[PDB]
Amino acid sequence: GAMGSMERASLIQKAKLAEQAERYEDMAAFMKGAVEKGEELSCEERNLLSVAYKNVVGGQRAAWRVLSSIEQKSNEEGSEEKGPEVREYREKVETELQGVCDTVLGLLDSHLIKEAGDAESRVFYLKMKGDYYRYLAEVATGDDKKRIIDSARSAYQEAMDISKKEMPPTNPIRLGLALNFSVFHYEIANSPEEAISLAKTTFDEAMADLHTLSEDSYKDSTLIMQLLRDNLTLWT
Amino acid sequence: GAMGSMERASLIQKAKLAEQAERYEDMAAFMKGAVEKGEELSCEERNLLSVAYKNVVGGQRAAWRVLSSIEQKSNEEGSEEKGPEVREYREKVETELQGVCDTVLGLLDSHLIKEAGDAESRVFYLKMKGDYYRYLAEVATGDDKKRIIDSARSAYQEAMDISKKEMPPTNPIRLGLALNFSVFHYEIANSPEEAISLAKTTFDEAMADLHTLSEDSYKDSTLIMQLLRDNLTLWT
Amino acid sequence: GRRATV
Amino acid sequence: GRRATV
Ligand SMILES: [Mg+2]
Ligand SMILES: [Mg+2]
Ligand SMILES: [Mg+2]
Ligand SMILES: [Mg+2]
Ligand SMILES: [Mg+2]
Ligand SMILES: [Mg+2]
Ligand SMILES: [Mg+2]
Ligand SMILES: [Mg+2]
Repeated sequence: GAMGSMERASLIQKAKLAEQAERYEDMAAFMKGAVEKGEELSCEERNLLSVAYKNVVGGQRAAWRVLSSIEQKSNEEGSEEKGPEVREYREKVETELQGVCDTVLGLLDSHLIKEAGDAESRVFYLKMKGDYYRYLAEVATGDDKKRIIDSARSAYQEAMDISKKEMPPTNPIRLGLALNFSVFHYEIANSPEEAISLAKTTFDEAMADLHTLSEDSYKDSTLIMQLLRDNLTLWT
Repeated sequence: GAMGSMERASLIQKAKLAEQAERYEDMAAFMKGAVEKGEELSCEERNLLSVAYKNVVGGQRAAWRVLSSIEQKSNEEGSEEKGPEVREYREKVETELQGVCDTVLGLLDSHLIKEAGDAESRVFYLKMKGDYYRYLAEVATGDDKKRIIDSARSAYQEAMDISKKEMPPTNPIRLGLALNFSVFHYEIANSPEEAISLAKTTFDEAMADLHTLSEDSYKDSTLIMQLLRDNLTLWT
Repeated sequence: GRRATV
Repeated sequence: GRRATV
Protein backbone atom coordinates (compact mmCIF):
# COMPACT_ATOMS: atom_id res chain seq x y z
CA GLY A 1 0.00 0.00 0.00
CA ALA A 2 1.20 3.48 -0.92
CA MET A 3 0.13 4.64 2.57
CA GLY A 4 2.21 2.00 4.36
CA SER A 5 4.93 4.51 5.28
CA MET A 6 2.59 7.14 6.75
CA GLU A 7 1.65 7.23 10.44
CA ARG A 8 -1.91 6.23 11.30
CA ALA A 9 -2.57 9.57 12.99
CA SER A 10 -1.20 11.46 9.97
CA LEU A 11 -3.51 9.52 7.65
CA ILE A 12 -6.49 10.47 9.82
CA GLN A 13 -5.38 14.12 9.96
CA LYS A 14 -5.01 14.18 6.17
CA ALA A 15 -8.39 12.49 5.68
CA LYS A 16 -9.95 15.38 7.59
CA LEU A 17 -8.06 17.93 5.48
CA ALA A 18 -9.14 16.14 2.31
CA GLU A 19 -12.77 16.32 3.47
CA GLN A 20 -12.45 20.09 3.99
CA ALA A 21 -10.96 20.41 0.49
CA GLU A 22 -13.68 18.15 -1.00
CA ARG A 23 -10.96 15.76 -2.24
CA TYR A 24 -12.90 12.59 -1.56
CA GLU A 25 -10.71 10.24 -3.59
CA ASP A 26 -7.73 11.33 -1.47
CA MET A 27 -9.86 11.06 1.68
CA ALA A 28 -10.76 7.45 0.78
CA ALA A 29 -7.15 6.54 0.06
CA PHE A 30 -6.05 8.00 3.41
CA MET A 31 -8.79 6.10 5.28
CA LYS A 32 -7.97 2.87 3.46
CA GLY A 33 -4.38 3.35 4.61
CA ALA A 34 -5.59 3.91 8.16
CA VAL A 35 -7.72 0.74 8.10
CA GLU A 36 -4.76 -1.25 6.79
CA LYS A 37 -2.76 -0.33 9.91
CA GLY A 38 -4.80 -3.15 11.49
CA GLU A 39 -6.20 -1.35 14.53
CA GLU A 40 -9.92 -0.98 15.14
CA LEU A 41 -11.52 2.33 14.15
CA SER A 42 -13.10 4.78 16.56
CA CYS A 43 -16.58 6.12 15.89
CA GLU A 44 -15.20 9.29 14.31
CA GLU A 45 -12.79 7.26 12.17
CA ARG A 46 -15.56 4.91 10.98
CA ASN A 47 -17.55 7.94 9.84
CA LEU A 48 -14.53 9.35 7.98
CA LEU A 49 -14.19 6.03 6.15
CA SER A 50 -17.88 5.97 5.22
CA VAL A 51 -18.05 9.63 4.15
CA ALA A 52 -15.03 9.21 1.88
CA TYR A 53 -16.23 6.12 0.03
CA LYS A 54 -19.87 7.27 -0.09
CA ASN A 55 -18.79 10.39 -1.98
CA VAL A 56 -16.46 8.49 -4.32
CA VAL A 57 -19.00 5.81 -5.20
CA GLY A 58 -21.81 8.39 -5.30
CA GLY A 59 -20.09 10.23 -8.12
CA GLN A 60 -19.49 6.97 -9.98
CA ARG A 61 -23.11 5.85 -9.55
CA ALA A 62 -24.49 9.17 -10.76
CA ALA A 63 -22.23 9.00 -13.83
CA TRP A 64 -23.23 5.37 -14.46
CA ARG A 65 -26.92 6.32 -14.42
CA VAL A 66 -26.34 9.13 -16.95
CA LEU A 67 -24.48 6.76 -19.27
CA SER A 68 -26.98 3.92 -18.78
CA SER A 69 -29.83 6.25 -19.76
CA ILE A 70 -27.99 7.30 -22.92
CA GLU A 71 -27.28 3.66 -23.77
CA GLN A 72 -30.93 2.73 -23.22
CA LYS A 73 -32.09 5.47 -25.58
CA SER A 74 -29.57 4.32 -28.20
CA ASN A 75 -31.27 0.90 -28.21
CA GLU A 76 -34.80 2.22 -28.85
CA GLU A 77 -36.49 1.81 -32.22
CA GLY A 78 -35.58 4.62 -34.61
CA SER A 79 -32.29 5.49 -32.88
CA GLU A 80 -29.32 5.88 -35.20
CA GLU A 81 -26.45 3.46 -34.70
CA LYS A 82 -23.49 5.29 -33.16
CA GLY A 83 -21.11 2.39 -32.57
CA PRO A 84 -19.78 0.73 -29.43
CA GLU A 85 -18.60 3.89 -27.66
CA VAL A 86 -21.55 4.43 -25.31
CA ARG A 87 -21.47 0.82 -24.12
CA GLU A 88 -17.68 0.88 -23.81
CA TYR A 89 -17.67 4.03 -21.71
CA ARG A 90 -20.57 2.87 -19.52
CA GLU A 91 -18.58 -0.35 -19.00
CA LYS A 92 -15.45 1.60 -18.08
CA VAL A 93 -17.32 3.59 -15.42
CA GLU A 94 -19.07 0.41 -14.25
CA THR A 95 -15.78 -1.45 -13.84
CA GLU A 96 -14.30 1.43 -11.83
CA LEU A 97 -17.40 1.52 -9.63
CA GLN A 98 -17.24 -2.24 -9.06
CA GLY A 99 -13.59 -1.85 -8.14
CA VAL A 100 -14.41 0.68 -5.44
CA CYS A 101 -17.16 -1.56 -4.04
CA ASP A 102 -14.77 -4.52 -4.03
CA THR A 103 -12.20 -2.37 -2.21
CA VAL A 104 -14.70 -1.42 0.51
CA LEU A 105 -16.01 -4.97 0.84
CA GLY A 106 -12.41 -6.16 1.08
CA LEU A 107 -11.66 -3.78 3.96
CA LEU A 108 -14.77 -5.00 5.76
CA ASP A 109 -13.75 -8.63 5.27
CA SER A 110 -10.05 -8.03 6.12
CA HIS A 111 -10.66 -7.47 8.95
CA LEU A 112 -13.05 -4.78 10.18
CA ILE A 113 -16.16 -6.91 10.68
CA LYS A 114 -14.51 -9.84 12.46
CA GLU A 115 -12.98 -7.57 15.11
CA ALA A 116 -16.13 -5.44 15.62
CA GLY A 117 -17.86 -6.60 18.80
CA ASP A 118 -19.75 -3.55 20.03
CA ALA A 119 -23.17 -2.99 18.48
CA GLU A 120 -22.34 0.48 17.15
CA SER A 121 -19.32 -0.76 15.21
CA ARG A 122 -20.74 -4.11 14.09
CA VAL A 123 -24.05 -2.66 12.87
CA PHE A 124 -22.20 0.19 11.13
CA TYR A 125 -19.93 -2.20 9.22
CA LEU A 126 -22.74 -4.62 8.32
CA LYS A 127 -24.80 -1.69 7.01
CA MET A 128 -21.79 -0.75 4.89
CA LYS A 129 -21.51 -4.33 3.61
CA GLY A 130 -25.18 -4.25 2.63
CA ASP A 131 -24.79 -0.83 0.99
CA TYR A 132 -21.81 -1.82 -1.15
CA TYR A 133 -23.39 -5.10 -2.24
CA ARG A 134 -26.46 -3.01 -3.08
CA TYR A 135 -24.33 -0.74 -5.30
CA LEU A 136 -22.98 -3.87 -7.02
CA ALA A 137 -26.59 -5.02 -7.47
CA GLU A 138 -27.55 -1.72 -9.14
CA VAL A 139 -25.25 -2.57 -12.07
CA ALA A 140 -25.42 -6.37 -12.07
CA THR A 141 -27.05 -8.06 -15.07
CA GLY A 142 -25.62 -11.59 -15.17
CA ASP A 143 -25.54 -15.02 -13.56
CA ASP A 144 -24.47 -13.69 -10.15
CA LYS A 145 -27.16 -11.00 -9.79
CA LYS A 146 -29.28 -13.09 -7.44
CA ARG A 147 -26.29 -13.94 -5.25
CA ILE A 148 -25.20 -10.28 -5.12
CA ILE A 149 -28.72 -9.30 -4.08
CA ASP A 150 -28.78 -12.03 -1.45
CA SER A 151 -25.41 -10.90 -0.08
CA ALA A 152 -26.81 -7.39 0.39
CA ARG A 153 -29.97 -8.79 2.01
CA SER A 154 -28.02 -11.05 4.36
CA ALA A 155 -25.71 -8.26 5.55
CA TYR A 156 -28.62 -5.89 6.13
CA GLN A 157 -30.60 -8.59 7.93
CA GLU A 158 -27.76 -9.35 10.36
CA ALA A 159 -27.37 -5.62 11.02
CA MET A 160 -31.13 -5.31 11.62
CA ASP A 161 -31.14 -8.25 14.03
CA ILE A 162 -28.28 -6.79 16.09
CA SER A 163 -29.67 -3.25 16.01
CA LYS A 164 -33.10 -4.38 17.26
CA LYS A 165 -31.55 -6.27 20.18
CA GLU A 166 -28.80 -3.84 21.16
CA MET A 167 -29.78 -0.29 20.12
CA PRO A 168 -32.65 2.07 20.92
CA PRO A 169 -35.09 2.71 18.06
CA THR A 170 -33.85 6.31 17.77
CA ASN A 171 -30.19 5.36 17.27
CA PRO A 172 -29.08 7.15 14.06
CA ILE A 173 -27.18 4.08 12.80
CA ARG A 174 -30.27 1.93 13.31
CA LEU A 175 -32.41 4.53 11.56
CA GLY A 176 -30.08 4.89 8.57
CA LEU A 177 -29.74 1.12 8.28
CA ALA A 178 -33.53 0.82 8.15
CA LEU A 179 -33.80 3.67 5.63
CA ASN A 180 -31.32 1.95 3.31
CA PHE A 181 -32.70 -1.58 3.75
CA SER A 182 -36.14 -0.18 2.94
CA VAL A 183 -34.71 1.31 -0.28
CA PHE A 184 -33.11 -2.07 -1.00
CA HIS A 185 -36.55 -3.69 -0.73
CA TYR A 186 -38.18 -1.04 -2.91
CA GLU A 187 -35.78 -0.82 -5.82
CA ILE A 188 -33.50 -3.91 -5.70
CA ALA A 189 -35.67 -6.75 -4.35
CA ASN A 190 -38.94 -5.75 -6.09
CA SER A 191 -40.67 -5.60 -2.68
CA PRO A 192 -42.27 -2.15 -2.37
CA GLU A 193 -44.73 -3.33 0.30
CA GLU A 194 -41.85 -4.52 2.49
CA ALA A 195 -40.07 -1.22 1.86
CA ILE A 196 -43.09 0.80 2.96
CA SER A 197 -43.80 -1.40 6.01
CA LEU A 198 -40.19 -1.16 7.18
CA ALA A 199 -40.03 2.62 6.77
CA LYS A 200 -43.36 3.11 8.58
CA THR A 201 -42.57 0.80 11.50
CA THR A 202 -39.09 2.32 11.88
CA PHE A 203 -40.51 5.85 11.92
CA ASP A 204 -43.26 5.02 14.42
CA GLU A 205 -40.97 3.19 16.83
CA ALA A 206 -38.48 6.07 16.76
CA MET A 207 -41.28 8.61 17.35
CA ALA A 208 -42.26 6.78 20.55
CA ASP A 209 -38.69 6.92 21.92
CA LEU A 210 -37.86 10.60 21.20
CA HIS A 211 -39.02 11.60 24.69
CA THR A 212 -35.92 9.90 26.17
CA LEU A 213 -33.43 12.04 24.24
CA SER A 214 -31.47 15.20 24.83
CA GLU A 215 -31.98 18.12 22.46
CA ASP A 216 -28.87 17.22 20.44
CA SER A 217 -29.79 13.53 20.12
CA TYR A 218 -33.34 14.52 19.19
CA LYS A 219 -31.98 16.60 16.30
CA ASP A 220 -29.82 13.69 15.12
CA SER A 221 -32.70 11.21 15.15
CA THR A 222 -35.39 13.46 13.67
CA LEU A 223 -33.13 14.27 10.70
CA ILE A 224 -33.14 10.63 9.60
CA MET A 225 -36.78 10.18 10.54
CA GLN A 226 -37.56 12.95 8.05
CA LEU A 227 -35.79 10.92 5.35
CA LEU A 228 -38.01 7.93 6.14
CA ARG A 229 -41.04 10.20 5.85
CA ASP A 230 -39.73 11.64 2.57
CA ASN A 231 -39.46 8.15 1.10
CA LEU A 232 -42.91 7.17 2.35
CA THR A 233 -44.34 10.31 0.74
CA LEU A 234 -42.61 9.47 -2.55
CA TRP A 235 -43.87 5.88 -2.49
CA THR A 236 -47.49 6.39 -1.41
CA GLY B 1 -0.46 7.08 -24.43
CA ALA B 2 -3.25 4.88 -23.11
CA MET B 3 -5.55 6.43 -25.76
CA GLY B 4 -3.24 5.54 -28.65
CA SER B 5 -5.40 2.59 -29.71
CA MET B 6 -8.71 4.49 -29.76
CA GLU B 7 -10.05 6.22 -32.87
CA ARG B 8 -9.97 10.01 -32.87
CA ALA B 9 -13.72 10.21 -33.45
CA SER B 10 -14.37 7.75 -30.61
CA LEU B 11 -12.26 9.85 -28.24
CA ILE B 12 -14.30 12.93 -29.15
CA GLN B 13 -17.58 11.03 -28.74
CA LYS B 14 -16.46 9.77 -25.32
CA ALA B 15 -15.30 13.25 -24.27
CA LYS B 16 -18.86 14.46 -24.90
CA LEU B 17 -20.31 11.56 -22.90
CA ALA B 18 -17.87 12.27 -20.07
CA GLU B 19 -19.00 15.90 -20.03
CA GLN B 20 -22.65 14.81 -19.72
CA ALA B 21 -21.67 12.50 -16.84
CA GLU B 22 -19.57 15.26 -15.19
CA ARG B 23 -16.49 12.99 -15.41
CA TYR B 24 -14.04 15.75 -16.22
CA GLU B 25 -10.86 13.79 -15.54
CA ASP B 26 -12.00 11.23 -18.12
CA MET B 27 -13.03 14.04 -20.47
CA ALA B 28 -9.54 15.56 -20.23
CA ALA B 29 -7.85 12.21 -20.84
CA PHE B 30 -10.01 11.61 -23.92
CA MET B 31 -9.25 15.09 -25.29
CA LYS B 32 -5.53 14.68 -24.62
CA GLY B 33 -5.72 11.46 -26.62
CA ALA B 34 -7.49 13.31 -29.42
CA VAL B 35 -4.85 16.07 -29.49
CA GLU B 36 -2.10 13.46 -29.61
CA LYS B 37 -3.54 12.09 -32.87
CA GLY B 38 -1.69 15.07 -34.41
CA GLU B 39 -4.53 16.67 -36.39
CA GLU B 40 -5.69 20.22 -35.76
CA LEU B 41 -8.78 20.69 -33.60
CA SER B 42 -12.07 22.13 -34.79
CA CYS B 43 -13.72 24.92 -32.83
CA GLU B 44 -16.00 22.48 -31.02
CA GLU B 45 -13.05 20.21 -30.23
CA ARG B 46 -10.96 23.10 -28.87
CA ASN B 47 -13.82 23.96 -26.51
CA LEU B 48 -14.08 20.34 -25.34
CA LEU B 49 -10.36 20.40 -24.53
CA SER B 50 -10.66 23.66 -22.60
CA VAL B 51 -13.82 22.67 -20.69
CA ALA B 52 -12.24 19.40 -19.57
CA TYR B 53 -9.00 20.85 -18.24
CA LYS B 54 -10.66 23.96 -16.79
CA ASN B 55 -12.86 21.74 -14.62
CA VAL B 56 -9.98 19.46 -13.58
CA VAL B 57 -7.64 22.29 -12.65
CA GLY B 58 -10.52 24.28 -11.13
CA GLY B 59 -11.13 21.54 -8.58
CA GLN B 60 -7.41 21.34 -7.81
CA ARG B 61 -7.10 25.12 -7.41
CA ALA B 62 -10.10 25.31 -5.09
CA ALA B 63 -8.65 22.51 -2.96
CA TRP B 64 -5.23 24.19 -2.94
CA ARG B 65 -6.76 27.43 -1.66
CA VAL B 66 -8.56 25.61 1.17
CA LEU B 67 -5.33 23.89 2.21
CA SER B 68 -3.24 27.05 1.82
CA SER B 69 -5.62 28.93 4.12
CA ILE B 70 -5.37 26.19 6.75
CA GLU B 71 -1.57 26.21 6.47
CA GLN B 72 -1.48 30.01 6.82
CA LYS B 73 -3.57 29.87 9.99
CA SER B 74 -1.28 27.16 11.40
CA ASN B 75 1.65 29.60 11.11
CA GLU B 76 -0.01 32.44 13.05
CA GLU B 77 1.08 33.33 16.57
CA GLY B 78 -0.70 31.22 19.18
CA SER B 79 -1.46 28.33 16.82
CA GLU B 80 -0.65 24.89 18.18
CA GLU B 81 1.98 22.90 16.30
CA LYS B 82 0.31 20.03 14.44
CA GLY B 83 3.26 18.64 12.50
CA PRO B 84 4.13 18.55 8.81
CA GLU B 85 0.84 17.08 7.58
CA VAL B 86 -0.86 20.28 6.39
CA ARG B 87 2.20 21.37 4.41
CA GLU B 88 2.70 17.87 3.02
CA TYR B 89 -0.88 17.58 1.82
CA ARG B 90 -0.93 21.10 0.37
CA GLU B 91 2.29 20.15 -1.45
CA LYS B 92 0.71 16.95 -2.77
CA VAL B 93 -2.26 18.84 -4.21
CA GLU B 94 0.09 21.54 -5.53
CA THR B 95 2.28 19.00 -7.32
CA GLU B 96 -0.77 17.37 -8.93
CA LEU B 97 -2.03 20.79 -10.04
CA GLN B 98 1.37 21.70 -11.50
CA GLY B 99 1.35 18.38 -13.33
CA VAL B 100 -1.96 19.17 -14.99
CA CYS B 101 -0.74 22.64 -16.01
CA ASP B 102 2.45 21.11 -17.42
CA THR B 103 0.34 18.61 -19.36
CA VAL B 104 -1.79 21.36 -20.91
CA LEU B 105 1.24 23.55 -21.67
CA GLY B 106 2.89 20.51 -23.24
CA LEU B 107 -0.06 19.90 -25.56
CA LEU B 108 0.02 23.55 -26.60
CA ASP B 109 3.76 23.37 -27.30
CA SER B 110 3.57 19.94 -29.04
CA HIS B 111 2.11 21.04 -31.35
CA LEU B 112 -1.19 22.92 -31.15
CA ILE B 113 0.13 26.49 -31.20
CA LYS B 114 2.65 26.08 -34.02
CA GLU B 115 -0.01 24.71 -36.39
CA ALA B 116 -2.70 27.27 -35.43
CA GLY B 117 -2.84 29.93 -38.15
CA ASP B 118 -6.39 31.25 -38.01
CA ALA B 119 -7.05 33.96 -35.44
CA GLU B 120 -9.78 32.02 -33.63
CA SER B 121 -7.53 29.03 -33.02
CA ARG B 122 -4.29 30.91 -32.35
CA VAL B 123 -5.86 33.39 -29.91
CA PHE B 124 -7.70 30.53 -28.16
CA TYR B 125 -4.51 28.53 -27.63
CA LEU B 126 -2.45 31.56 -26.54
CA LYS B 127 -5.17 32.47 -24.02
CA MET B 128 -4.92 28.90 -22.73
CA LYS B 129 -1.13 29.21 -22.47
CA GLY B 130 -1.54 32.42 -20.47
CA ASP B 131 -4.21 30.83 -18.25
CA TYR B 132 -2.14 27.76 -17.38
CA TYR B 133 1.00 29.79 -16.69
CA ARG B 134 -1.24 31.97 -14.50
CA TYR B 135 -2.36 28.89 -12.54
CA LEU B 136 1.32 27.97 -12.08
CA ALA B 137 1.92 31.54 -10.88
CA GLU B 138 -0.86 31.24 -8.27
CA VAL B 139 1.19 28.60 -6.43
CA ALA B 140 4.73 29.69 -7.28
CA THR B 141 6.93 30.93 -4.42
CA GLY B 142 10.52 30.42 -5.58
CA ASP B 143 13.29 31.57 -7.91
CA ASP B 144 11.22 31.04 -11.07
CA LYS B 145 8.12 33.00 -9.97
CA LYS B 146 9.04 36.06 -12.02
CA ARG B 147 9.70 33.97 -15.12
CA ILE B 148 6.41 32.08 -14.70
CA ILE B 149 4.58 35.40 -14.41
CA ASP B 150 6.36 36.74 -17.46
CA SER B 151 5.47 33.62 -19.45
CA ALA B 152 1.79 34.19 -18.66
CA ARG B 153 2.09 37.88 -19.55
CA SER B 154 3.86 37.16 -22.84
CA ALA B 155 1.28 34.58 -23.96
CA TYR B 156 -1.62 36.88 -23.08
CA GLN B 157 0.05 39.83 -24.80
CA GLU B 158 0.54 37.92 -28.07
CA ALA B 159 -3.09 36.80 -27.91
CA MET B 160 -4.21 40.39 -27.29
CA ASP B 161 -2.16 41.69 -30.21
CA ILE B 162 -3.64 39.14 -32.62
CA SER B 163 -7.19 39.56 -31.30
CA LYS B 164 -7.08 43.35 -31.71
CA LYS B 165 -5.90 43.05 -35.32
CA GLU B 166 -8.00 40.10 -36.46
CA MET B 167 -11.20 39.91 -34.37
CA PRO B 168 -14.14 42.22 -33.71
CA PRO B 169 -14.32 43.68 -30.19
CA THR B 170 -17.41 41.56 -29.44
CA ASN B 171 -15.75 38.23 -30.28
CA PRO B 172 -16.29 35.99 -27.21
CA ILE B 173 -12.71 34.66 -27.33
CA ARG B 174 -11.37 38.21 -27.40
CA LEU B 175 -13.67 39.17 -24.53
CA GLY B 176 -12.72 36.19 -22.36
CA LEU B 177 -9.04 36.73 -23.08
CA ALA B 178 -9.37 40.33 -21.92
CA LEU B 179 -11.34 39.29 -18.83
CA ASN B 180 -8.62 36.83 -17.82
CA PHE B 181 -5.67 39.10 -18.66
CA SER B 182 -7.34 41.80 -16.56
CA VAL B 183 -7.55 39.32 -13.65
CA PHE B 184 -3.88 38.48 -14.26
CA HIS B 185 -3.02 42.17 -13.87
CA TYR B 186 -5.15 42.54 -10.74
CA GLU B 187 -4.09 39.55 -8.71
CA ILE B 188 -0.83 38.19 -10.22
CA ALA B 189 1.06 41.25 -11.50
CA ASN B 190 0.08 43.67 -8.70
CA SER B 191 -1.36 46.06 -11.31
CA PRO B 192 -4.97 46.79 -10.31
CA GLU B 193 -5.07 50.02 -12.33
CA GLU B 194 -4.10 48.13 -15.49
CA ALA B 195 -6.71 45.49 -14.65
CA ILE B 196 -9.45 48.10 -14.31
CA SER B 197 -8.40 50.02 -17.44
CA LEU B 198 -8.36 46.85 -19.53
CA ALA B 199 -11.76 45.68 -18.30
CA LYS B 200 -13.32 49.11 -18.89
CA THR B 201 -11.87 49.63 -22.36
CA THR B 202 -12.82 46.07 -23.39
CA PHE B 203 -16.39 46.56 -22.17
CA ASP B 204 -16.82 49.93 -23.87
CA GLU B 205 -15.42 48.79 -27.21
CA ALA B 206 -17.68 45.74 -27.20
CA MET B 207 -20.72 47.88 -26.32
CA ALA B 208 -20.11 50.01 -29.42
CA ASP B 209 -20.04 46.94 -31.71
CA LEU B 210 -23.14 45.09 -30.42
CA HIS B 211 -25.31 46.76 -33.08
CA THR B 212 -23.62 44.61 -35.76
CA LEU B 213 -24.63 41.29 -34.20
CA SER B 214 -27.44 38.81 -34.58
CA GLU B 215 -29.58 38.01 -31.54
CA ASP B 216 -27.60 34.84 -30.80
CA SER B 217 -24.20 36.53 -31.10
CA TYR B 218 -25.46 39.40 -28.96
CA LYS B 219 -26.34 36.94 -26.20
CA ASP B 220 -22.88 35.33 -26.43
CA SER B 221 -21.05 38.66 -26.20
CA THR B 222 -23.19 40.28 -23.50
CA LEU B 223 -22.69 37.26 -21.23
CA ILE B 224 -18.94 37.91 -21.06
CA MET B 225 -19.42 41.66 -20.97
CA GLN B 226 -21.43 41.13 -17.78
CA LEU B 227 -18.42 39.31 -16.28
CA LEU B 228 -16.22 42.33 -17.06
CA ARG B 229 -18.79 44.55 -15.36
CA ASP B 230 -18.96 42.19 -12.37
CA ASN B 231 -15.20 42.44 -11.91
CA LEU B 232 -15.23 46.23 -12.29
CA THR B 233 -17.96 46.42 -9.63
CA LEU B 234 -15.91 44.22 -7.30
CA TRP B 235 -12.76 46.30 -7.83
CA THR B 236 -14.17 49.83 -7.65
CA GLY C 1 -37.05 14.03 -5.69
CA ARG C 2 -34.78 10.99 -5.63
CA ARG C 3 -35.42 8.63 -2.72
CA ALA C 4 -33.11 9.08 0.26
CA THR C 5 -30.31 6.80 1.50
CA VAL C 6 -27.60 7.71 4.02
CA GLY D 1 -18.31 37.13 -4.95
CA ARG D 2 -15.08 35.76 -6.39
CA ARG D 3 -13.83 37.62 -9.45
CA ALA D 4 -14.73 36.05 -12.79
CA THR D 5 -12.48 34.27 -15.30
CA VAL D 6 -13.61 32.09 -18.22
MG1 LIG E 1 3.11 3.98 13.82
MG1 LIG F 1 -32.05 7.82 -38.86
MG1 LIG G 1 -19.75 -4.96 -16.83
MG1 LIG H 1 -50.51 -2.99 -0.80
MG1 LIG I 1 -7.73 6.45 -37.21
MG1 LIG J 1 -1.86 26.11 22.84
MG1 LIG K 1 5.78 22.89 -4.21
MG1 LIG L 1 -6.06 55.11 -9.54
